[PDB]
Amino acid sequence: SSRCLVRGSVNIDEFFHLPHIVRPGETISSTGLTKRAGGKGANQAFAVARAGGQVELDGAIGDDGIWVKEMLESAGVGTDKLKIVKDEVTGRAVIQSAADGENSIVLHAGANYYLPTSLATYTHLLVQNEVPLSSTLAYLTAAGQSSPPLTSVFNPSPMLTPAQLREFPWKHLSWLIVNEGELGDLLLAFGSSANPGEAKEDELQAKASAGILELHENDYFSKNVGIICTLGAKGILCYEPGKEVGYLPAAKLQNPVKDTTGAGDCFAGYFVAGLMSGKSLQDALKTCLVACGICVENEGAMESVPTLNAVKERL
Amino acid sequence: STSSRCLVRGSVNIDEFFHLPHIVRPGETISSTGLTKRAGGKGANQAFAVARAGGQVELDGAIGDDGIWVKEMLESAGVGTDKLKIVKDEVTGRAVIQSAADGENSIVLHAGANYYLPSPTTSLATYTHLLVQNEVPLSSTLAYLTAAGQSSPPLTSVFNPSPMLTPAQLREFPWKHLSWLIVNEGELGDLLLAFGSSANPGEAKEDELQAKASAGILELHENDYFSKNVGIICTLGAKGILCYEPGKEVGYLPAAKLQNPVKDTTGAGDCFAGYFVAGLMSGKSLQDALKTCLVACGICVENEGAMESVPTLNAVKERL
Ligand SMILES: Nc1ncnc2c1ncn2[C@@H]1O[C@H](COP(=O)(O)OP(=O)(O)O)[C@@H](O)[C@H]1O
Ligand SMILES: Nc1ncnc2c1ncn2[C@@H]1O[C@H](COP(=O)(O)OP(=O)(O)O)[C@@H](O)[C@H]1O
Ligand code: NA
Ligand code: NA
Repeated sequence: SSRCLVRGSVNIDEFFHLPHIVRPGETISSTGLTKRAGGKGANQAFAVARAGGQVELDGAIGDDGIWVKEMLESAGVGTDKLKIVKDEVTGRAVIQSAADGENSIVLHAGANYYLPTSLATYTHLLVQNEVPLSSTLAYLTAAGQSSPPLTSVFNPSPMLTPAQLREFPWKHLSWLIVNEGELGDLLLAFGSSANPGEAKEDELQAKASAGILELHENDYFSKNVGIICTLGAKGILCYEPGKEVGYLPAAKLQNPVKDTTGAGDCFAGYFVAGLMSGKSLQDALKTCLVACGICVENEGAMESVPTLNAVKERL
Repeated sequence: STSSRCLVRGSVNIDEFFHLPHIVRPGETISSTGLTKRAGGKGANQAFAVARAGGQVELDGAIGDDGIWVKEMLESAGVGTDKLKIVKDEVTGRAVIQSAADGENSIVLHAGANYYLPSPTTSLATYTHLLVQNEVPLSSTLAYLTAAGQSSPPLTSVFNPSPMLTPAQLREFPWKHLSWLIVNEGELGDLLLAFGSSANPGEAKEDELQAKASAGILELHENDYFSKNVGIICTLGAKGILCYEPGKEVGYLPAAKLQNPVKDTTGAGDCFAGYFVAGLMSGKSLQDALKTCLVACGICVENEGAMESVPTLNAVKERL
């Protein structure tokens, strides 16, 4: 029976409501404060658990993050490997929400970057780039050098440097999940002329399909890595290694788009869970799209992620 | 001549210093290089410095239970905390401060318990001096000034308008009830601008700053929106201070020469305000109060942190 390990981040997002973005030398009083749990690790782990899979999160928070740990636990995330680091704070995004509409963000890595694991009980590894890359590399290498090798899924967010991308051990990767702009960052770092980030909507699907094939056949990459490219409201592109590139449209929404926050983390978590359930690849993707549809119809990051029953009720 | 006792009506903050390359610009995302969390708040900082300077002081305000370690830090320094309430289901006020490598800082305040006002709505019976800022609700600051000014005899009340009040609030402010206004050059400009002046002492060049601030003080003194009984202190950072006693000349004193490199200038203004009130409380002459303030502030900027860099009176005496 399948079990996923997420090696990734936990963030508290702090929205300070302000008349205007604070200027240098200025003291200004916020008129309200909203907190939202986040982080690519925590979001995607939450989605895996909401989709019904057994998942554990490997990372660190501060004492100020226990309420997020409890939120993950309540959703079924294993948090036994979620360490509390004294004298560090949970990763933080300090967001200034101005009445001008203009926003400004300050990111603080915090306990996500704390650097002081047997993978034998795990079948899947989920990683991103919001913890130290050495940690992600070490976990990815360990998944690939296991007997048998673990199914590993990588979401390069935030994007790695061109130097980091070219020296990345892609041979150890079962799945790469990106959006069209992140696909363009990889192709650009690998000498490609095309960047499907600046594509027009009419060209997007075809140019991103071509970018997937080109990345597959690029010397810096590996030919054994499956590639999923998410396209927001246009859907997803999927390349199974050695098959043909498939397009699936986004699920038809039953409600207005409220908020697209967490849509890609919702996809990643539901995808790993679909792999763990032994479903066909296409059926795992279909469940992702329906889950992501519910996700963009609801407010919040984690809070918007539907339960499998909710996904099945729509299906 | 009675024993001096100071009531500080003001804020307690948990300060979060995010170390950044520059102050974040609208639309930009930027990563901090480090975070320092420390006790702060204008009320707590200034009350702390009064206690360090040897004065009898009590802080009147509110924290949340997440702030009890700040309350204990104040008690250890000799700040009286019986009137620092702990409000259930409330968090201590916060300052989110961008500390740029450039040098400039930017502060976002979250009021938290600092804006707790019991319903319904205090005696000033044993107090001679009242110190107030603007990090609690203005009605509370005003009610305390009214009470200080309506005592017999009236309390010596000192005001540091931080953060700056709105133009309307400044024009209806009871300046007649104030003994001392403590400001920096930028704040001096805010009052002047709110009172119909064209003078902009903050926007002056470094070569002319002392002269432009000196005139701005004399202009503020003579303004019909202000009051002629209020003494004015304008701090000028590394350039020193300006002092104005009503009807006298504006006096300039330079900053103390440092005996160690600059480590951190945060809290120097609050260190000054607290030492100034304590100097008044001791019955020292005004020049000796200011001279002690300057030496205290020289020590302050040689050390890290806001409260923790404030020297004890004995430490200041070793330099004098
Ligand atoms: N506007 C939208 N309408 C419908 N579905 C959406 C919308 N935005 C996102 N989704 C769904 O969520 C998935 C992931 O969204 P996407 O924007 O590509 O993620 P990312 O945050 O990585 O950019 C999409 O492939 C789609 O199924
Ligand atoms: N860079 C500095 N070098 C030396 N003394 C300083 C420096 N900055 C501040 N001080 C001392 O601290 C006092 C108050 O600092 P200032 O910057 O004017 O306060 P505020 O934070 O209220 O603007 C100054 O008058 C001076 O005596
Ligand atoms: Na998108
Ligand atoms: Na200054």
